[PDB]
Amino acid sequence: MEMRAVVLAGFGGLNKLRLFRKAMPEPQDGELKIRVKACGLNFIDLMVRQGNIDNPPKTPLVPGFECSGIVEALGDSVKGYEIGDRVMAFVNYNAWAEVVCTPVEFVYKIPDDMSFSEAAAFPMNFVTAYVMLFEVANLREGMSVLVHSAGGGVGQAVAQLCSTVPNVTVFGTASTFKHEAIKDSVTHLFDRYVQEVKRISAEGVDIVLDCLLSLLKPLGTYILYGNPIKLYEENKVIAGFSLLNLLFKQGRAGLIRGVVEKLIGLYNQKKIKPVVDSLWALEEVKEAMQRIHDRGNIGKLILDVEKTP
Amino acid sequence: SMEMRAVVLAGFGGLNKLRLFRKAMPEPQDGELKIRVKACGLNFIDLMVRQGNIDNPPKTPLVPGFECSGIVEALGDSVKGYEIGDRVMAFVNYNAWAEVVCTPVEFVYKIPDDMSFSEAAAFPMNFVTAYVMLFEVANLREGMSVLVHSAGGGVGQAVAQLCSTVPNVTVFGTASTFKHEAIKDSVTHLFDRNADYVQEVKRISAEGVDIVLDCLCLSLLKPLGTYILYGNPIKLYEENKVIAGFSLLNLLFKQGRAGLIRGVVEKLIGLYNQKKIKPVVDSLWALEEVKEAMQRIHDRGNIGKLILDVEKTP
Repeated sequence: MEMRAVVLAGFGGLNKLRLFRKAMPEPQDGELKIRVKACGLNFIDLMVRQGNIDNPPKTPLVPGFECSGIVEALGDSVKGYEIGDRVMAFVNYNAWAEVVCTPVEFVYKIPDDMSFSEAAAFPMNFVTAYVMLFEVANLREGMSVLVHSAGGGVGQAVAQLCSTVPNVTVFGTASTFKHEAIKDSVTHLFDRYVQEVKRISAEGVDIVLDCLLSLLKPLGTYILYGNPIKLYEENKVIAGFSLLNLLFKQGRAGLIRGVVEKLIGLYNQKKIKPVVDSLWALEEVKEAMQRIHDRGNIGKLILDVEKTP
Repeated sequence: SMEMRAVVLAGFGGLNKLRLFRKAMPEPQDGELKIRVKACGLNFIDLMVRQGNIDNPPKTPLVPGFECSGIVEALGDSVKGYEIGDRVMAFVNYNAWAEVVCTPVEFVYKIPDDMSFSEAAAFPMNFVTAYVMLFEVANLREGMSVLVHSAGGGVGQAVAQLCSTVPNVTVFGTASTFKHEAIKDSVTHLFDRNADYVQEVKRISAEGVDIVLDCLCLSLLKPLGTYILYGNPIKLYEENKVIAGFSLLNLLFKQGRAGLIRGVVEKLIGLYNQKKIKPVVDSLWALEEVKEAMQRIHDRGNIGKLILDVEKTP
């Protein structure tokens, strides 16, 4: 009949969040219904909360884009799933709730070894990382990568994936308060460096990843994620990346599934592993967001739907 | 020995600033070799050098040209791997339009016996540009689609041939309609330059293409597509697109990537030997006829490369 959900009453600060009961959605054709066990907290959720969003959706709204759980009901015309299957999923909002309906093309079966909390930490960070390194840039042996915010979710995803390719040097920057916790992830770590990087690699780096130029080698790539004659003259590449838009506006679910299958292969070979920081109740969402604002987390924050506060 | 003949650019300006003259034969420094030139490539950049559109411009008088082929006539001190009589093609930082050229050995490549001197002078600029754009800037793979502007030009034809080495690649070309009968078999679909091909492409592929190659001489891109220009950042984020610029000469002579380029040339030569690629030569010109050849490139009248052939009588 009804479910519990986190509701953003309107745009503003933390105190616009509510926990309310609402109608359980039912799966339309080509959707399935997920009994949610965990939800990913992403930086973009803080932006949605303030209304710093392109074409902001109407409030009130249930936030969240990433979740894991158990298939509880099938929509018409769904291939490949049975109720009781364990899955992770993307969803265009509405993830922060006990039940979620989403089109099947955004749903991925998870291995038995993968817990729900890990699974809800898996898709946003690792797909973003994988797509930037191997689909936007073409990371190969011997290259070097500069990763800003090396301690963040995507930063850590990038560092693990780089280690699957031989002889890749990863340069990270981060809050100097974070260095002891993240130092073992990267080859060289800096305290927020151009000179310091140049001292190890005179020409700079092959790939720079920068979240919401002069550091690039020739043929290098700068990628921004969530003067054209200069590019010609300097032989450089600039790119932008928004996983949500790729999914929900541009129709590339099929491609992303390819990426998720490769990510799951790597996970099964024990070459990558999402790092969950802490598990938070639905009542504790304000506190979790605050912790992300205060940059106090080492790993991913995860909402545990069945946790009591 | 005696002085050699060369094309000199007297000063920047129009065609009439180009003349033939005699010059001191250069000798090879350490790590250089000396090449007896048989043919030279004409490139669009040569027209720009002629007007002084190059920031920052070299001093005049000067001998133009960046691409040549010929016979190794002498070795400089540091050099191994070559013998006199070796047939080669080579990049050279100006000074190619002369009977003799000296250039650092990292810019020289041995050519196969099957390859004529005119083909060889047609080979490096166009085919290395094509290769680097498709496989180093973009990462062309099976099933993708490419839009090539000026499909009849040297680079354009090199791009079509290289796409055909990768399975199931759909190549869209634009070109003037009088060229269409001669180049139609080199691409999958060919469109009129001055029509509105955007619609014509979209009618075959609603989403557009994976790679757009646009010369110095956006709305078309699929998600994750790459637009490359060769010789608003929140929009890129929102639309998931890639923009690149490419200048082979800068890569060679300013940025130090001779090693990489040699890798590309070795793979290009492997393809040539397997008969998968072959330079398309538009016309051969005498050294005296350089003005008329430049005019033809300006008038976009060529299909493939224009070559200055040193032993051709005017």
